[PDB]
Amino acid sequence: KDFGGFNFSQILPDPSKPSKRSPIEDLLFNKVTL
Amino acid sequence: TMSLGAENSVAYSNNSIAIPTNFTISVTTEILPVSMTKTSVDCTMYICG
Repeated sequence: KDFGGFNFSQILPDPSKPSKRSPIEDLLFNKVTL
Repeated sequence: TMSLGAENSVAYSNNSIAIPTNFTISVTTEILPVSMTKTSVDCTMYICG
């Protein structure tokens, strides 16, 4: 991830967790309770 | 289980660009309904006649 200094780590999916979601998508699923 | 499409990991480098050489003119189509039939039902003949 050499994008010239830009850090899309909060939006790109996280492989070191299950369901393969980004940090922000994780908090979007944990903050909406069915 | 459905495939969501082909996998196309594209060759991002920090100093390489891809530029088109040729083009295609493509005509696609798109269909939109704009109107209904103008039915009209009287109650009195329907319910009673």
